[PDB]
Amino acid sequence: RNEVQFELFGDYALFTDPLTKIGGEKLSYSVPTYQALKGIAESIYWKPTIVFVIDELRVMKPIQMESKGVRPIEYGGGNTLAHYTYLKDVHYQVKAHFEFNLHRPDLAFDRNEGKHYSILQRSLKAGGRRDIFLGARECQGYVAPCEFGSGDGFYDGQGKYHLGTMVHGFNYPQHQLDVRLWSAVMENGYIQFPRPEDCPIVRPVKEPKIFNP
Repeated sequence: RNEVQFELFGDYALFTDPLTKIGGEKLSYSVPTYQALKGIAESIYWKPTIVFVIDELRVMKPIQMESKGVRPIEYGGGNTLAHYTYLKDVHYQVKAHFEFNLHRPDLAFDRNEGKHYSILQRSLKAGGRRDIFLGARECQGYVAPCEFGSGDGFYDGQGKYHLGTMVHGFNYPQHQLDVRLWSAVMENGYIQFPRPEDCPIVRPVKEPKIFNP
């Protein structure tokens, strides 16, 4: 036992599509990124002994967007208002599990599935240890225990949706910051994530010429 199945609710979400960061604006991706869901699982319970891997996401409510005037928080700023486009009224089921963090040899004594699983499950029944945010501070939501695939969802039987290229997550320092991308596809509401090591595109974040005609 190293699995965690949970549901995730939010009145709003903002999983920023990085191509849209121009003017002080931001548009949400249509669905959460792998990394965003990994952050949320870590909000439930985390210790550097372990690492979360997200296996699957199920999108339970119709994708819908809403624009809002906002004042971005950042040093030196005073330029707004800006307009951000948020996801509205979201509910997800998430299937994930933990593995031992082999980059921490000094934590080998702590690699105990029964300890981490029981604390993770107890923390989940309580709605987690830290605040749950859906891509931004202004988008607080919550988590609950949930059997993955239980209940009826909006995209049941809606076939394959090609959600396009998406950020999967980042590889942190082995020596440079890398971004991982993949072609996100949802089938009957389910998105199955590749593991970080199996993402088809993975390159150092450090250029304008990709967008040349």
